[PDB]
Amino acid sequence: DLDLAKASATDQLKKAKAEAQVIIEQANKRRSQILDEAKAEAEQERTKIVAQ
Amino acid sequence: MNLNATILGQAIAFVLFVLFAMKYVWPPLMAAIEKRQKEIADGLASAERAHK
Repeated sequence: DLDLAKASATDQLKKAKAEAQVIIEQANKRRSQILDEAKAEAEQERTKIVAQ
Repeated sequence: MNLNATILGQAIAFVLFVLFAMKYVWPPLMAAIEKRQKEIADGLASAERAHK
């Protein structure tokens, strides 16, 4: 049982690792997404002011 | 009944059975139990760390 549990404790650590990375990956993706939507909107509003 | 030199001879017959036991019976028999008890105790130690 103690051998099996040691073999179990690596899996939980490994999945915590990989899922931490997928989470931070999606959060970085969302940052690189919203910071791009920001540019797309800001330039449109700049052109709207100069058109005003 | 009658006291007899048998009382002396039984002292000779007695002591040797003490020494042969002390040397060649008792420690070898104590080990047989205590080693198994140690194995079961370390079994409990493994059971502890198994969930810890």
